[PDB]
Amino acid sequence: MAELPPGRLATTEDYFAQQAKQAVTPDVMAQLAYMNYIDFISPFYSRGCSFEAWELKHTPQRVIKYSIAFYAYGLASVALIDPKLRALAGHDLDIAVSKMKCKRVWGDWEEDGFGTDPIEKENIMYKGHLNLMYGLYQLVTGSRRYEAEHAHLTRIIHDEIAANPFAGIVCEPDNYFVQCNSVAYLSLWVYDRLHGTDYRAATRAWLDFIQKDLIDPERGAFYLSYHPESGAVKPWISAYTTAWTLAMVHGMDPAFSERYYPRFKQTFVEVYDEGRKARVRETAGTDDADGGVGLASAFTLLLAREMGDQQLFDQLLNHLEPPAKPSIVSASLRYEHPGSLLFDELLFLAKVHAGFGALLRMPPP
Amino acid sequence: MAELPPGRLATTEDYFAQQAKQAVTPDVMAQLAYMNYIDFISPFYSRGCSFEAWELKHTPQRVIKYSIAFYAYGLASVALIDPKLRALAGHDLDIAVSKMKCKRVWGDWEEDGFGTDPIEKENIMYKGHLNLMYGLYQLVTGSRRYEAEHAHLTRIIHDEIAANPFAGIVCEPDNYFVQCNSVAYLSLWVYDRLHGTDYRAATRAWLDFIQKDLIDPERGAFYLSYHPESGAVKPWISAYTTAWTLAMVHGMDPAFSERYYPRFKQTFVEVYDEGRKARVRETAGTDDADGGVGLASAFTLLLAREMGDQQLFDQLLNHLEPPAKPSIVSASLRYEHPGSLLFDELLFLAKVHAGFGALLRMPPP
Repeated sequence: MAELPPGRLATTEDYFAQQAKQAVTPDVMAQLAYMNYIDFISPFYSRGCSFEAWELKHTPQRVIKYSIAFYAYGLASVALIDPKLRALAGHDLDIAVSKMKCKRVWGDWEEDGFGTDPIEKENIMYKGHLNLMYGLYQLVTGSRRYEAEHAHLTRIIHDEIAANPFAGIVCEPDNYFVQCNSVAYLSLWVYDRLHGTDYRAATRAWLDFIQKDLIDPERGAFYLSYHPESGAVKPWISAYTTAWTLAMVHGMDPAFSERYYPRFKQTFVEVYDEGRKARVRETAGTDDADGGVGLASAFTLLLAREMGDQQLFDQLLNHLEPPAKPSIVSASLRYEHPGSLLFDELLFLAKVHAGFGALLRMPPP
Repeated sequence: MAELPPGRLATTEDYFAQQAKQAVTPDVMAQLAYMNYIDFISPFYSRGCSFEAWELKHTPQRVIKYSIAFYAYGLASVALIDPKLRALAGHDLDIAVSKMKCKRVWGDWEEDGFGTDPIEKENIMYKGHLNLMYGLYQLVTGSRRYEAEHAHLTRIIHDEIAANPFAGIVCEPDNYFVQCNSVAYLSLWVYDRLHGTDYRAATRAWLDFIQKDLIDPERGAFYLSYHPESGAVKPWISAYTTAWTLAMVHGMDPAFSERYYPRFKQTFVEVYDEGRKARVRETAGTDDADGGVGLASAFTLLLAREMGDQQLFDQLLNHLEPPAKPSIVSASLRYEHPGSLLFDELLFLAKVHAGFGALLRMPPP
């Protein structure tokens, strides 16, 4: 828990103790400096539709929305950890929401031929994250700056769920992903917390729906996707899909995730290096770790954090961080060899994450 | 009350008894036929951005928004009068909202140089009517088709009121009109009825405000406009401004309108033709009726209806209707000599109007 493992910046015990100490660790602070410090090129420099930070990291366009959202989710926990950083966190979330609305972020929807308006129908990965971000911004800050937009988007989501014959909303037309839906549903919980409404009531029918052909309940794993026109499910189970989904669902129905979590571990998690490390296979019938989009281990790090699983957290971060060669130069964090897309975002988020339930319960400013 | 006056289609008693009888008068039915009957050219033929009906009547572009809105207000009362026409009224209100959103309607905002977006700030005449319409549509139908938009617009209005140093919102930049505000405030009352919220709380400060430099208490009349940047109030009192404002306010604070109504009548209303007729002077210091925009008598007809003043309603309609030479041809109403802009719209509305308070209390479908 408390010896510093090789190549690590801080102990697992230290990450887990941040909220009790009311202080982020020095490496988290260095990450926040990376996020905020340098003129023009830091990701949270300004509200403008500029993306230099992402150009410098070679972020693919389609990934930008995810990078901003994951930063935002980590920032909401920063606000909870240290009151003296709450205003900074709020500021950064204001930027995140601003940037999220820039066409460089959502414009794939139009370029791919699916519509000129990214909100009106479908496209739940985008608009689900946006809706969750509106809510987290407001929980952190108390500001109604985006409330009119939040009330609108929450209602578009609710209406589209009510109009669909399946529980939830697609991304591209005819592509249903459980992980993208999980973010949309959690957004309804956040709106409800802020407004006293009951949009979250739709969650029960959703949790029932995803436990049919979308899940292998013995392995504790979701299938890749569902396709409402045919009723097909793509017949491979996905670790990153599962880890993300269980993490968010644990803030809505903790028992659901508690049920599947040990099975999920047995299905996908490989402990290695004499128990010191772990890495995650993306699908069944392979020994290879981190196949597919390459995010199984990083999303499992987030899940371990959400579930309070310090041992697995430690093992995963020992696999992920040391080979990426962190350094802190002028009190700012950089990685020489990030091992995946969304690397600094997901390691940030996992180091700070207070639990989705705790974010829902965030006290007022 | 019950003898039919020369040139009239129905008695004042008949208009006032429609709700008790659960039936519109035959001439009101004929007006609804003008509104709905003929392919392509009737105003309520379809939801499209087509405006042939208004082209045929030579409606000026700037007036379209008012024509649609006044139709909508009348349709809400039709819904209340006759349950068997409630679905038709709901249908027409759906069309009215759809048309109201067409750039032909709101595009003067952009052409005049004020902005490309007619909702985001200012422009309360447009967006106040739109918001009231969204609410009336939902009271009539129970449909949430526009709720996401209604939730957004209501919050833009509320936010703009909170941010302003005067109570309310401008139309064009630096032009404040009490009548346009009255519609926006009533829209909040309707949103509250539907949602259980308290946006209407802002109404008290507004009623306090307008009873300062904007009202002449000796005459029970509002001044034409207020101009926040200079603090100027245009120094002429306006009958049509007053009549419209007192009518809408009577649904929010009936005592306020009751306080001013006898003064307003003494200031502007000329009874003539041995007590049979009445006509309304637009401003002080003149004997001429219906100067300015030419709508004093027609908005006073609405006010008389709202206040339950059968005698004045009868007098005004005796002045307005007979010279316009109504006829009903193939069960549809037409006027050979409409005496003003918005003529059929306002005579429709006054004939059916059940009271703004009664509309707020409309029972569910």
